[PDB]
Amino acid sequence: GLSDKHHGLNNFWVADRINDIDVEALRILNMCYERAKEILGRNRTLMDEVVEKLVQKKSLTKQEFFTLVELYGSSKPMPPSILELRKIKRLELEEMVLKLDMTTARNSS
Amino acid sequence: IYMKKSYLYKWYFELGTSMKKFTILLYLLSCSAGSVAQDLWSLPVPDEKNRITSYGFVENDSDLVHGLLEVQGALVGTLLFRSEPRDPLYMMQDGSCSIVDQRFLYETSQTDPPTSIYKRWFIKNTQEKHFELLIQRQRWLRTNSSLSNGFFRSNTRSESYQYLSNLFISNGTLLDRMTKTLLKKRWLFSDEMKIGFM
Amino acid sequence: ISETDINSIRSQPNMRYSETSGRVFARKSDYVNSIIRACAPRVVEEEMFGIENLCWISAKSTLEASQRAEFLILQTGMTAFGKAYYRNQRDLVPNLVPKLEALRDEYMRFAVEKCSSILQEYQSALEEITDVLLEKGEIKADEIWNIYNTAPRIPQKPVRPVDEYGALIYAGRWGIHGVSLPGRVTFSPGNIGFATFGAPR
Amino acid sequence: GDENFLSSSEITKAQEIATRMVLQYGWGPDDSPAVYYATNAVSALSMGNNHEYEMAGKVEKIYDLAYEKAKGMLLKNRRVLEKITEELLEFEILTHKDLERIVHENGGIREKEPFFLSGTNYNEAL
Amino acid sequence: SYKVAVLGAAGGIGQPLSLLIKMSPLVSTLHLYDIANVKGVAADLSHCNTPSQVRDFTGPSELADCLKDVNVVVIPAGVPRKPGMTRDDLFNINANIVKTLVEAVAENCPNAFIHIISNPVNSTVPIAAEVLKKKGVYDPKKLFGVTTLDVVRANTFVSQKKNLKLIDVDVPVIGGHAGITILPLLSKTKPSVNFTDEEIQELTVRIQNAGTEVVDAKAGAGSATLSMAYAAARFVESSLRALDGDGDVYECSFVESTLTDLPFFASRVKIGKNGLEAVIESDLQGLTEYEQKALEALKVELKASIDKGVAFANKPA
Amino acid sequence: SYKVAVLGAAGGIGQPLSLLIKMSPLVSTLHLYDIANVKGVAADLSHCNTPSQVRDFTGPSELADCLKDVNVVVIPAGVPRKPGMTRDDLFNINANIVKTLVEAVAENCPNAFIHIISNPVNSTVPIAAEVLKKKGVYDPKKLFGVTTLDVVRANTFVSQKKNLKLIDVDVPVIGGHAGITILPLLSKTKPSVNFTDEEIQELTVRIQNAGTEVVDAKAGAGSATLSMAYAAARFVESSLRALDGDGDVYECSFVESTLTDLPFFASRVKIGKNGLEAVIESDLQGLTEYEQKALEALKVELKASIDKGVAFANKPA
Amino acid sequence: HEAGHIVLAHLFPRFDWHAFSQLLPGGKETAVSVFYPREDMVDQGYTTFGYMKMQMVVAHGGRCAERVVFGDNVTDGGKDDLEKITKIAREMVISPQSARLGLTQLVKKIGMGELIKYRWDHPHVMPAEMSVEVSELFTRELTRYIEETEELAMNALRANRHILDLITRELLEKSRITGLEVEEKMKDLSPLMFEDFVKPFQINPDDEELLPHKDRVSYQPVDLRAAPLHRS
Repeated sequence: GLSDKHHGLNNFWVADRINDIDVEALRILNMCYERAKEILGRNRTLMDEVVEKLVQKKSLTKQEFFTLVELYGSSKPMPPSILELRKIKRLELEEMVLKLDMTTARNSS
Repeated sequence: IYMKKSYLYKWYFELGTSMKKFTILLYLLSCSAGSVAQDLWSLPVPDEKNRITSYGFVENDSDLVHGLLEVQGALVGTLLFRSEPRDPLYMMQDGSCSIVDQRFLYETSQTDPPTSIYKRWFIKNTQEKHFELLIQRQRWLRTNSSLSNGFFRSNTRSESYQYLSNLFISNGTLLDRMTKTLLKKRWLFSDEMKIGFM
Repeated sequence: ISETDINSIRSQPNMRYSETSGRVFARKSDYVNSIIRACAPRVVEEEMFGIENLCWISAKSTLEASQRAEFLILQTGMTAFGKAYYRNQRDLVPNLVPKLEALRDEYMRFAVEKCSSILQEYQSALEEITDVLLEKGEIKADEIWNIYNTAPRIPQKPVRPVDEYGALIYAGRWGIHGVSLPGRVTFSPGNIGFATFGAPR
Repeated sequence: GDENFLSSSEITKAQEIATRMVLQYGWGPDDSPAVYYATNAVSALSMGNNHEYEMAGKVEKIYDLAYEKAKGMLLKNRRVLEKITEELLEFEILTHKDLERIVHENGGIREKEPFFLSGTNYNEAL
Repeated sequence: SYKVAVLGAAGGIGQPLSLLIKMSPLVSTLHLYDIANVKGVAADLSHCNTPSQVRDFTGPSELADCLKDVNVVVIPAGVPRKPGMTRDDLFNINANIVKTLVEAVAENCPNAFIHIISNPVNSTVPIAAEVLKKKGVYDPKKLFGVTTLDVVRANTFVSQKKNLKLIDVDVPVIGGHAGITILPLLSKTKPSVNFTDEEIQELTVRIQNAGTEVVDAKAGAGSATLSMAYAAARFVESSLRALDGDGDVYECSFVESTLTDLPFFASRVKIGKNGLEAVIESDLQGLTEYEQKALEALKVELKASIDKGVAFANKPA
Repeated sequence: SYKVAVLGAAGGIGQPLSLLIKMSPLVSTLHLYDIANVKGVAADLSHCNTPSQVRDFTGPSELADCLKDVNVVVIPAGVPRKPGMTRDDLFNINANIVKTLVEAVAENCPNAFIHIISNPVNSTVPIAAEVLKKKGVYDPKKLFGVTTLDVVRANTFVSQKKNLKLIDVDVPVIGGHAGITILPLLSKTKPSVNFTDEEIQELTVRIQNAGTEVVDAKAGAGSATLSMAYAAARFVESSLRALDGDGDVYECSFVESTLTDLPFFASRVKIGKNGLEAVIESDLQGLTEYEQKALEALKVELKASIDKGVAFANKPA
Repeated sequence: HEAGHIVLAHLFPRFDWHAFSQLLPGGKETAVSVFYPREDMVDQGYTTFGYMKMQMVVAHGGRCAERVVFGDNVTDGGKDDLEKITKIAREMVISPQSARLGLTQLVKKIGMGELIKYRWDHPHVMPAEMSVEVSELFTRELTRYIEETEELAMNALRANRHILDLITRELLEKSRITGLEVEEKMKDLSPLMFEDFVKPFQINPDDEELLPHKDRVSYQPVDLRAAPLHRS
C-alpha cells in the first residue's frame, strides 16, 4: 500500500494490473540501484581510506570511522523532517487565507 | 408412475475395452431422447412454465452425455465430418501427465528491530496469503479463457436432438399409445413394450 | 462524534461515536459517504507531508475504501453493475471482472478527489484542531463544532461526479472494438456470407 | 465407420515420447541443448507463459514429422499389408520366415540407413 | 428473429442499406416499402441464399400492411437535392414525406425502434416527435437520429492522421449533424493520443466539412450513398443487439436528451430492451476550452434548427 | 495483404461490389476504375472505418497506373440493357469494352486472378482467353467465369422447397450461365434429400429462368444487381483465400476445362495459390437420365456460344 | 415492507400457507412472516419453473412495495430477498431443461432438507471452464428473469394500493396478524388476480385421442463467436 501507482491498491481483478504490479517493483529496484551507484561513486576517496583501514585493523569503532567520514565525506543534504514541512505549510496556509481575507475585504469595503 | 429410491457411467466404460466409435453415438442418442419427448409432447407457449428442473435422471443423462462427448473428443487423435479444434497446449499436458504417472508407478512487520543492516525488516512469511491469492486469480483467469471446445459439443447435441425430434415426429402415435398404457397400467415391462410397438 | 485523543497508537483512529440503535434503513448516499470517509488518513498525509512521508498504518486506508466500494458494487445492487447479489468466492463470471474493476476504479477516484477537495477547503479548521490536540491531548465534540463553524473557508473547484456507465462503456467482452465497430462480410465458415458489426455469426 | 480404440495406447505413447525427446534429452527440431526436465524432477522449469506455445509447436512439429514418415513408408507397401492381413486371417499363426517371404515376393520396399525423422539437420560421425 | 421495415428502400440510400440488412445475422424479415420501383429490389434480394425474408409493398394503401408487427422502422426516404432548388422546397418535400411516414408508423406500430435518416435530422426528429405527440402515443425512449456517419468519419480521419489501429479508434461526437453543429470530442479519443492545436483545428474542420467535400466531389451527382448506408446498417444492428438483452450496447445517437437546455441533442447513449436506457452525461464533463466555445457557438444554430422543425411540425392543415 | 482492381466500379454492379470488397477482411488496397463518376465512389468509400485503402483512376490513360502490382483483377464493366437494343449492339459494345480491358490487363499485369463478370459470360471468357493468347501471356489457370449466382439461386430454391438448414445447403450447377445451359445437379445436393419428378422439373426451370424472372420483375429497370454483387463478392473472397494458401477452396466456376469436348465449361474446381489447381470431374459421373439429356441438350448451344465468342475475338481490326 | 410481502403472497392462486406475520419480533428491528409449503409439493420431490418464479416474485414484493410507497430512494431493508432471487434465478439457468443454455456444459461434478435444493452450492460441484461469450449469456438469463419478475411484482403492487395501505395500517396498529385476517381482508376488496404458474401438465388417462406436439425441440445450440477481424 505504500506505492503511489493508482493509490496504493495492491489488489486487482484483471490480469493486466496484476502483471503491472510486479513491474513497479523492478522499477523501484532499478531506481534504488542507480541511487546507490551515484552515492557510491560520490565517495570513492572515503571508500579507499576506510577499506585500507579495514584490511589493516580488521575492526573499526564509531569514533575513528566517523573521523574518516568527516575527513573524506561529500555533501549529504538531509531532507527536511515532518516539523519543518508542517511549519512552512502552516505559514503558507496562513498567508494565503489572509490573502483571501483582504481579497474579500477590500473588494467588499 | 411410482417413484424409486446412479453409477452407470463406470460399468459401461470398464466393460468396454475395444468398443466401436459408432456405439458412442448410439449411447448419446439413447441418453438424450427423453428430453426430446418431453419437449415435444408438452404444449407450447408458456414462458417455460411447465419444466421439471432438478430431479433424478436428467442430471445423470447430462453427465453421461458430457462424459461420452469428452471420451469421443479426447480419442480423435468417414465417421465424423470434422474434428475438435485441438487447443495447441493439450499434447504438452498429456506428455507431462504421462511422465509423472510413469514416475509414480516406477517406484506484522518484525517488531523486533535489527541491530545489523544485514537482517531484514519484514518476515519472509508475512505476505504469503496475498501472493497465493494473486497466483490463484491469475491461474483462474488463464484457465477460464481458452475453452475453444465448448461450441462443437453443443452443435453435436443439437444435431442429435434434431434427428431425435424428426424421428419421434413420425412415430408420435407410438409414444402416445405407450404413455397412455403407462398411464392406465402402473407398470410397464419389455413384453408390454414390444406389444405396444405395433 | 463524542471525543478525540492522540495518546494511543492504533491501526484505526482513536475516535469515539455515540451509538444509536435503529439502523433499519441506509441509502446509497450513506455507502458513498462511507467510501469517502474510509480513505481519510492517506490524503491528509499526502497533502501536508507528501507521498514520501506516508506511514505503514496510514497507507492501509484506501484498501478499506476499495473493499467498501466492492461491497457497494457487488452486494447492494443499487449501482449499474446489475440487480443481483454475488458472494465473492466463485459465482463471478469472467465477463463481470472488467466491469467490477472499472467501477471500483471510478468509485475510488471519486472518493480520493472528493477527499482532497474537502481537506483542502477546511485546512484552517484542520490546523486549529491539530494545534488544540497538540496542546491539550484531548478534544471534545463541542470545541470541534465551534472550530468548524468559526474557521474561514477556502473556495474550491467542483469535483467530477461519479458515473457508472461512463466507466462501463469500455468494459465489455470484445473490449474496445465494439464501441468502435468496423463491420465485415465473411464467406469462409459455411456457405452464407454475413455482414457483422460486433454481433456474432 | 469401423474405427479403432486399440491403437490409442500407442498414440499416447508417441505423444509421451515426443515431449520427452523435446524437453528432456534436448533432441529438439532445432537441436537445442536446453533441458527443462530431469529423471528425478517432480516438475519442469519456469518456461514462462509465452514460451510454452513454442515448445508445443515443436512437439506438434516432430509428431507430425513422425506421422508423415510412417505414412510415407507404409503407403508404399499396401499390397504387402493386405497380403499379411489375409494370410494371418486364414492361418492364425505366423512366423518370421513367411513374413520375409511376403516382403520379398510382394515387392516390399524396405528403408535404408541413416534413419532420421528430419534430414535437414543430420550430420555424420568422424 | 427481429423484423425491420425500410420506408423508402428504392432510392439511392435504400438499396445498399436493404442489401446490408439482408446480410445481417439478426434480421429475419425485411419489409421494403417505396411508392415505386420497390419490387425490383425485392427480386434482387430474394435470390441470395440468406435466411432472412424480403417482402415489398407499393403505394400508401399497402403501408398499413407494411408496418404490422414491425420491430424496427427505418426511414431513409427523401428525394436528394436537385439543381436549382433551395433549402425551402426540399425541406418541405422531405418533411412532408417523413410526416406521412411517421403518421403511418404511429397509426400502425408505435412500439417500433424508429431510425430517422432523412436529412436534415436536426429538423426532422422534432417533426417526428411532434407527430407522435399528436396521437398521444409518443415514446421518447424509442426515437433515434442516426448520426453514426460523423463518428465513422472522425474515426477514419483520426486513424489516417495519427496512424493508429482503425479497429480500436473511437471518437465521441456531440452536437448536431449539419455544419458547425458537429463537435468531435477529440480529447477523449480511445486509445489515448494527444494532438496539437493546428491538428485539432484541421481535424475539426475536416469532420465538419466532410459532407460538403463528399457532395462537391461528386460534382452535383447527389449526396453520399454507401457511407450512410454503412452507418445505418451499423446502427440497426446495434439496436437489434440491444433488443436481445446485451448489456454493453453503447451508441452515439441524436435523441431527446436533458444534458443541455436543448430538447434534442446528439450524445452517447446506452440502449436496452425497452429502448433508451441511459444517457451518458460524462461526455459533457471535462471538456477543454476549444470544445466549450465550439459547443456554445453551435448551440444557437442547433436551437434555431430545432425551432424551425417544431414550427413546421405544428403548421395548420 | 492483397489488392483487388475493379474495372467498371461506377456502374450498377460497381458500387455494391466495391462496398462489399472494401469491408472484407482480406483486401488491403482497392483500385477502382471507371471512365467517369469514379471519384464520388472513392470519396464515399474512403470515409468508412476499414483499413483497406481505396484509390481511383479516371480515363484509359490512368489504366497503366490502375493495374500495377494487382493480385486480383475483376471486370464487371458493361452497359445494361437499353430499350430498342438488340443483342448485336449490346454484345458488340460489351465485347469491345472487355477486349480493351483485357488488352490493358495483359499489357500491365497478367499474373492476376481475372474474374469475368460481364454478360454473357459464355461468350466473354473465350474472348478474354483469345485476347490474352494474342500477347503470348495467356494463363488458363488464372481466368475464371463468375457463375456462382446460379449456385446461390439453386441453394435458395432448394432450401425454400425442402425446408433444410441453409448453412448446409449447396447445389452443384454445371453447363453455362444463360438459360438452359444451367444444369443444377439436384441429385448431389448436400445434405442428402430426395426430390420428386415434378419437384425436380420445377426447380430446374426455376433455376434456369430466375435470370429472366429478375430481369422482367424490374419492368425494364435492369438485371440482377444485389445478388450478382453478392456472388461476385463471394467469388472474390474465395479467390483471395486461395491466394493465401487455403487448402479447401472448392468453388463453382466457368473455366477452360477438359471434362467435355467443349474448351470452356462451368464445373466445380479447386483453386490454389497459382490459380486453378484441380478440376472436379466427378460432377459429370453418376448423373441421372434427366440431367444427362439436359447436358446433351445444352452442349450444342454452349458450343455455339463459345464459337460465337472466338469468332468475334478474332475479327480483323 | 411486510405488507408488500403479504399482499404479493396472497395475490397468487396457489401459494404457501401464511401462518402468521409479526412486526418487531423480540425487540429486533425487523419482522418475520411464516409460510408453510403445501403437502403436494413436499410429496412431489421436484420443483417447477412456475414455483420458483412464484417465490421470487414474492421475494421482490417487499422491496417493490417499499419503493412504490416511499419513492425511488430505496433502502437496504430487503437485501436478503435480493440474494434469494439471484440464487433462484440461477436454478432456472443451471438446469439442463433451459431453452437457451440447456445443450451446453454448465457447472461440473468433481466426483462424488429444503423444497428447492441449489445445485450450484453442492460441495462436489465446481464452476465449469467457460468462455467470455457464453458467461455473458448466463448473466443475460439471470438479468432477464430477475427483471421479468420485478416488473411482474411492480405491476401487481401498483395494481392494488388501497389493500396495501390497509394491510400497512393493520401491521402498524396490531403489530401482528395471521393468514386468516389477511384472507378476510382480501375478500370484499376485489384485487387483480394472477394466473396460475404451478398448474401441472397432465394427460387424459383413458381418452383415446392423439395429443399434438408443435413440431420441434425448443433447444437452441449455443454458438456465438465474432467474425475474424480486418487486415489478415
